[PDB]
Amino acid sequence: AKFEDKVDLYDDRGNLVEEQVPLEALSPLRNPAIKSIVQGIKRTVAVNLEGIENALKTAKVGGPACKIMGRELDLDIVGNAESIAAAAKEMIQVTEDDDTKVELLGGGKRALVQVPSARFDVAAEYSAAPLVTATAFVQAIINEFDVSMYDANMVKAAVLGRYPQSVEYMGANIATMLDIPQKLEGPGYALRNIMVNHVVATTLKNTLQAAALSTILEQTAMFEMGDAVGAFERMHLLGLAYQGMNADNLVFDLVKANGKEGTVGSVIADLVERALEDGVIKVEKELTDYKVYGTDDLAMWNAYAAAGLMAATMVNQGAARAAQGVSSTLLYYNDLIEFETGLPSVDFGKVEGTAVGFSFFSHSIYGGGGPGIFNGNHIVTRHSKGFAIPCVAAAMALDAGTQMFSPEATSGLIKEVFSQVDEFREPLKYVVEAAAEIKNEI
Amino acid sequence: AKFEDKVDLYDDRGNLVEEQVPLEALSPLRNPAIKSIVQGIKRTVAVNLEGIENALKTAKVGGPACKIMGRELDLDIVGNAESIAAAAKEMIQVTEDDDTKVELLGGGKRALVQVPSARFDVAAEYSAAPLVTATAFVQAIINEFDVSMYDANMVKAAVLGRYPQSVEYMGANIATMLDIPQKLEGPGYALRNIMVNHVVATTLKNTLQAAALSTILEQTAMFEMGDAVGAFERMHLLGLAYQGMNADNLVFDLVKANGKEGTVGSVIADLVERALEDGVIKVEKELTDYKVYGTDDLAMWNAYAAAGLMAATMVNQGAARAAQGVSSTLLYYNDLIEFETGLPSVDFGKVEGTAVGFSFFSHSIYGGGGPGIFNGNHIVTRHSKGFAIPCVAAAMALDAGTQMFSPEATSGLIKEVFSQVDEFREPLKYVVEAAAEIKNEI
Amino acid sequence: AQYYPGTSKVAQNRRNFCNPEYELEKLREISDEDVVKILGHRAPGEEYPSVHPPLEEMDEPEDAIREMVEPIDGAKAGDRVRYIQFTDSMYFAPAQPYVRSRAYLCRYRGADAGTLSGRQIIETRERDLEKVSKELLETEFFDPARSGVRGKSVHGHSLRLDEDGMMFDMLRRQIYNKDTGKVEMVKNQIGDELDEPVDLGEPLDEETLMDKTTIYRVDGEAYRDDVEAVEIMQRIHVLRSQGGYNPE
Amino acid sequence: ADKLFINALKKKFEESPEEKKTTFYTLGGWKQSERKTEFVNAGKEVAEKRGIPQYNPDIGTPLGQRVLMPYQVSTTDTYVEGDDLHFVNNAAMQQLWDDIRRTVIVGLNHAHAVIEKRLGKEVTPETITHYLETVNHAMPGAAVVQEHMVETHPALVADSYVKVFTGNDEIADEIDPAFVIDINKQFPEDQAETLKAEVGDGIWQVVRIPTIVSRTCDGATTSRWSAMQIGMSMISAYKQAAGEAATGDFAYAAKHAEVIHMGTYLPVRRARGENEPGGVPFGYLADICQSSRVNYDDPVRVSLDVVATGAMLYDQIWLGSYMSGGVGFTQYATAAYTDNILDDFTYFGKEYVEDKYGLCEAPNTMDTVLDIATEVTFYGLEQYEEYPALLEDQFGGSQRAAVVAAAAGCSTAFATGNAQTGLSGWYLSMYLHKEQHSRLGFYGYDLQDQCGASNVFSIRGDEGLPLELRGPNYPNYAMNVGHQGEYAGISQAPHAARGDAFVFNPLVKIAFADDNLVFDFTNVRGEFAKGALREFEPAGERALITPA
Ligand SMILES: C[C@@H](OP(=O)(O)O)[C@H](NC(=O)CCCCCCS)C(=O)O
Ligand SMILES: C[C@@H](OP(=O)(O)O)[C@H](NC(=O)CCCCCCS)C(=O)O
Ligand SMILES: O=S(=O)(O)CCS
Ligand SMILES: [Ca+2]
Ligand SMILES: [Ca+2]
Ligand SMILES: [Ca+2]
Ligand SMILES: [Ca+2]
Ligand SMILES: [Ca+2]
Ligand SMILES: [Ca+2]
Ligand SMILES: [K+]
Ligand SMILES: [K+]
Ligand SMILES: [K+]
Repeated sequence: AKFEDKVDLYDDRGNLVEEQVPLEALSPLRNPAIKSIVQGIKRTVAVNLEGIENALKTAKVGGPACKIMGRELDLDIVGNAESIAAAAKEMIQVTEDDDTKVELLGGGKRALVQVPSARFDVAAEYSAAPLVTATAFVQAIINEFDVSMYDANMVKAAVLGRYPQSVEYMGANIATMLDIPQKLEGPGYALRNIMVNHVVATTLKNTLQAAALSTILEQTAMFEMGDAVGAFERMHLLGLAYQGMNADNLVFDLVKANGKEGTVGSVIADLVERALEDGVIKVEKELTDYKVYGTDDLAMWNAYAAAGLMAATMVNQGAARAAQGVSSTLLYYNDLIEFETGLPSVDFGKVEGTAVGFSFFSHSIYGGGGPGIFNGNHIVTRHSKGFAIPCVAAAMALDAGTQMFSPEATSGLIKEVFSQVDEFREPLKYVVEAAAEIKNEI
Repeated sequence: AKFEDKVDLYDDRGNLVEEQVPLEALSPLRNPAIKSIVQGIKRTVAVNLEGIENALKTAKVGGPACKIMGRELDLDIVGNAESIAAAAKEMIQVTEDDDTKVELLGGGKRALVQVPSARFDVAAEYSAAPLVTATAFVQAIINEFDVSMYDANMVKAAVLGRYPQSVEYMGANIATMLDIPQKLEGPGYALRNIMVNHVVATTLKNTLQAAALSTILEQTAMFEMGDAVGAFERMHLLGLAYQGMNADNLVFDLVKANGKEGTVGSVIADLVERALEDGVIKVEKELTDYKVYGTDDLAMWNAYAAAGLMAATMVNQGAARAAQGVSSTLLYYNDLIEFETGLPSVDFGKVEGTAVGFSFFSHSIYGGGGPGIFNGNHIVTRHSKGFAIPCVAAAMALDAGTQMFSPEATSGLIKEVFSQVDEFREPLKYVVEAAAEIKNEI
Repeated sequence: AQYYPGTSKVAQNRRNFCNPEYELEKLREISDEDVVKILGHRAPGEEYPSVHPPLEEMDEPEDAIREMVEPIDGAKAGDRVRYIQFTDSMYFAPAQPYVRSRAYLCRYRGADAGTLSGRQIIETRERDLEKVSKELLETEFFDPARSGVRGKSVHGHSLRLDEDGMMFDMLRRQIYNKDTGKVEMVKNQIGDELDEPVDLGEPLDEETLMDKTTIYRVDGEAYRDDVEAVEIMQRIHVLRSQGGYNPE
Repeated sequence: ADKLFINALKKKFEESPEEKKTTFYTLGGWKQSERKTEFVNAGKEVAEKRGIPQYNPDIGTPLGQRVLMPYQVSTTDTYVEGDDLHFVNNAAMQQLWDDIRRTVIVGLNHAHAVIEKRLGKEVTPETITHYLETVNHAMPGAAVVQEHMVETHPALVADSYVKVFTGNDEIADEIDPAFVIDINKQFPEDQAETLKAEVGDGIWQVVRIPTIVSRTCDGATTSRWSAMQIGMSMISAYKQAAGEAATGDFAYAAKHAEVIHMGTYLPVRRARGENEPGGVPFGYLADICQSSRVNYDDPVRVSLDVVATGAMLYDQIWLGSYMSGGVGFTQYATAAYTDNILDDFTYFGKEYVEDKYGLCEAPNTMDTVLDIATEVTFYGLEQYEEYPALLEDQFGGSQRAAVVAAAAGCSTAFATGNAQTGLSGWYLSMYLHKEQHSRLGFYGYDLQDQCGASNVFSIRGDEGLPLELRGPNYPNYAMNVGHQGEYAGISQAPHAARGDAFVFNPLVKIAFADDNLVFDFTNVRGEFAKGALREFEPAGERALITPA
């Protein structure tokens, strides 16, 4: 082991699963469930067969409010979905009985696709998933109905949209959690450009699972970005463990103690007390009627503070059953805890900064929107290196219906397909079990 | 096997190495040497330690003609390269004795880096290679010399340039064959955005190896793009085999027969005769003193035609020992062969079209440049789906020094590092041996 | 090789220009020195400039393709790559732009040919260019009224003729003399004055132009009437269309 | 009757158009030209004032060894030297582009749902009218909530405003008509009913930001500027907190969820934001052009007005400046909208189609393509052969290739009622032309035409697209003159023949049916003539804030 830290791991009911698991057993670089989740998300595609069919019969292709009169094609795609799916699968697979999946959902209206891993072994990135899926379904549809050469280009437009005139697949009737590589704010950002509402929908609004999936994606991106290399690696691992994996049951217990009557401030008080009890911080000196706390372990203080931040979001936005205040929680949890202690806030001010901008851009004319449309690649919310967006996911999971741009509005296709995958839907269970499994080889 | 085709494989001296190998044993999806080459190119980084040192001592950081007076730092990086490289390796690796490499070149002036494969298993794309390498070297340099907190940001600028104010690593002193994901013309294009001069430099101007590496990269991209899925797969595999792997010794034998006195036209005549001898084409009907040829196998005719195209480039640009005419060969080989036969040219007109634009944009005021600065991602030369750029690589390999923007000018850092890797430098024998290894699994 | 479909004289002339076995008719004599003057790349008696060392001195890597492909003599010597460029009148010049590029890459080694509507160019090693250029200037590739050697300011292929039957030239490089019936080249191809003009001889008469031309026109032989040539073009269109859709 | 270009040829030259010989070299060089003479004198004045040499006729080669021609703007009786059709010299052309660039379409459907479902307030035609009065104060750059705001000068931004439209006739009539694009008044009956059925009960804003801002800034400014002032006007008109959580829903709706940009952003090598010409698909360009709603009994006129719109925007401004610059590409474009040449060829093709098949009644097949595109190509090329003056007029092979293939493609699409077979006809035309004259265009002209046949019906990722969805960023099309505007024409052609109210986006079609625009999109060629004559008054000038 590179790091001596060990954590106790729990289930999503707060029961002990495994004790004294080495920190690195939770690393994206070591944990086989995190690998499975990331590879799964890279290769999974949602296909809207009903959408393709409707686009063709109306000639409404190529983006919002677009239509080409005279190009209508009336094809019974949903009625022949089994045959179309099987033909597509033959083209998508590399070999028979490899890890390709093409599975119908919604009475043939939707398909879940997992493009085989072998295609990504010899790919630079992840776009093979939508591109291989798209052409396999275009070809399968053409062959199913003997669509003429003259009309086949409409099938292509119905599946993939205005691409390549548009850079994006504008008006496409397929969807992925990931977005195109050109939209990255920086190299290494792809696992950050996943809408909060997609994560929340996929995890069926289970608060801890949403927080876990978001933390997994965010902190795994921090490795791809190089941010979790060398001096910073332990900070990121501890953040993942304590903020997103409920290490030592700290998030869960803070919520338990503050859920009935608590506030952001009462969560802070309990977290500072716990950090002192555990030896993470100590009184460095006294000013007049004011204790100045210090630490010799900034990464662990940061992780404790991050756990409290998640619990504060769960308590504050959970009490409102309204997500909007998460921007406020992310700001004032951090502002309050600095002046409570004399120690730096989560991510050394970057969560607070992210929260200032996020507050502005979710309560102003200038851009942004509701909490659910943000993501780690969004210019407003990219600044903290993994410690802010998972709280937004938790808050949206707790929202009882105050949002216009809800996961039901933005993420229905993704929900239907991606929530089928056990490891996507309940990642906390799989990552904890995998950590336990490899605990003795770290 | 999905396809019944078999090919004979040769070495770059025209000697038979393997007989009747199934076509799919050469597929990027199946062939383990292609996988190794692609993964290798994804994870390899060239680090210019001398360049970092000089940038620091002059404070010339952040791009062409830039300098910050007063920021100079005089650090003996090259003199301490062994220690710095070992420290960087400790941060780049995931575990001791994994497949990480950090190897010094040029007396410590350069380093070859291969970032471990495990980092890419849990990454969406390939940018971990430069980003992990960069921060490991920044941290190693700071630690070697105890660079102060106040000055360390200059080390960062010297290594990675103006990023993130610039989208690219503008002024960086590291280099990769791949370019950033934002610069892709389309999703799936990353293996196409590799400069021809980089391929030529890496293969030490060995014509057949340059053609092979270029064809491997191009046709592998065609799989990532979805172009080689379903109806089109066999066409792309046969192109890879006959145009870039000298299948059946056809390229080699056409060059042998036409090298002493031949022209583009004489290569055409020999290729058409060979296609007729082998039963790929036949006379469909007769006009007045003119035979109209047909084929029942467009993909194989295309592949034969593509082999002749490569041979024609080698004969024409080889005779001139000057690359510029490759744009003309790519155009008129295809133009001539259509009116010679009544059959469609290579890639059904798309090589000829690419050649028209490429000719224009290598002989005009409007853009482009010499043949060596093009690539499959360039707007001028993206249109043919793998059948044009490998000829450009062959032509630049044959150039005796007519170009200002030569590989010596554009690709020296890449040459020094990437030509060290046997499989990059001499890919053909590795791909042929790997085909032999898996022939009975197809 | 059969080169080109069709049963018109135009089609046969296109085949003849392409066919290296067809010996081009020599129409005029132009000395080696006057070819060099027309080209305008070096002075007579000036040793060939060099863009790189002779191949023997720049140490190429071991390579079977290099061993099998004989360099042209100007490549062996490290000559500059230089050009000659022609404009051909649509009023029945014997050669025309795609005819030239197609023919050049059948007949000549080591050639960079480019086709445009108003100009057609070949670039190759300088001493080889000189030999090619002698043929391009002395034979039926060239007529001194309906073709022009022009490295810039190429306007004229589509213009009406002047009263002498001469194509327009913004820079008037080729001058018809009514008193001799011959054309004199008074400038090199880039437009600089020659101290001693070059006799290009008599223009071809109108019937001979029509006999030799490779352009189809309604007032000559029309493309639409060469139905076998049209058939092959339409065939290519259809087969390209099919292949792009599905090549299986 | 005479061919339609004969008058222009007679005006341009001394000789009759069939004559094969003329006179050169004795015309006075540049001194033959009023416009070149103006330029020579202006260059001297410029150099004297600034102390640096500038325009000088003695540099390089000497213009005017041949006749420097006037051009007839097609469908007009206006003859001008080509310099007057350069976009730099033609304020009408500049304003055409500014009027597109500064326009965005923004829904009110999500916005009204936020008001009703989240804020719990009613939306009525009266609240909409109050909102529109508010946003027509705010949009040009004036305040509605804060104290001590400083504002744009109203006279500098007089061209900026907001209108709405809806398919619901009763709602439309209950909103103050100053703010409404009246679909029933602007479109003939059949087209109006088509367009209203597409929009239905939806309500859409057409927002035009100030030309002076668009010129100072870029196209990607437009939807942002729009959204800020929509946002302020929603706050003022519906009386919510001036910045609460719901404010963000209006921002996201106006900036993303119900915005229609004129153009989508471009990839890095040709990096640009939204509402730049390269992002405008051919079907949108055809729908921006308003010929369809006034010339609906003449599909040739409609199609060729679209060609004029696109040849100018795409070749002169986009390829000739954004993507290159300098002297640029005036005459590559003017070939498609002068001397009634493309008109002659296309009316010929339309009559051939009507005689042989009937409009929109031909099989949608390659056989139809081979028939029509071949016949029309041979007609057009014959005209250059029969009339040496015509060939000297359209002196560049690229010009001729574009014009002949445009007629061939449009004619094929008139017959099939399908733009894709029209496109196949365009490429076949190129191939035939190349073989007929042993030349086609400039060095790089036929990159897309050689790739063309195979990519017409392709379905692969970056190859397959209906023509209406293609545009200047379709990979094969991204570089070269003499295609893009003509493709917009081919996109229009089958829809004009069918009588369709729009080609690709009915909201875009309605959005330019507005007499408060500066440029008259119903008569694009008439406007180009007006600008050539220096009679067009653009928006965006700074005279009010500069010395007199
Ligand atoms: C956040 C982002 O907006 P979106 O969330 O993408 O709509 C972004 N705007 C801005 O950053 C607005 C900056 C100027 C106005 C606020 C100044 S404090 C933009 O339009 O690209
Ligand atoms: C090719 C490319 O140039 P580069 O090779 O990237 O310099 C591109 N120009 C163009 O496509 C020029 C198009 C306009 C001029 C030629 C019209 S035929 C551009 O600037 O992005
Ligand atoms: O001569 S080129 O074809 O390169 C440019 C035409 S503007
Ligand atoms: Ca307490
Ligand atoms: Ca063996
Ligand atoms: Ca007259
Ligand atoms: Ca001049
Ligand atoms: Ca009314
Ligand atoms: Ca009515
Ligand atoms: K512990
Ligand atoms: K020499
Ligand atoms: K009504």
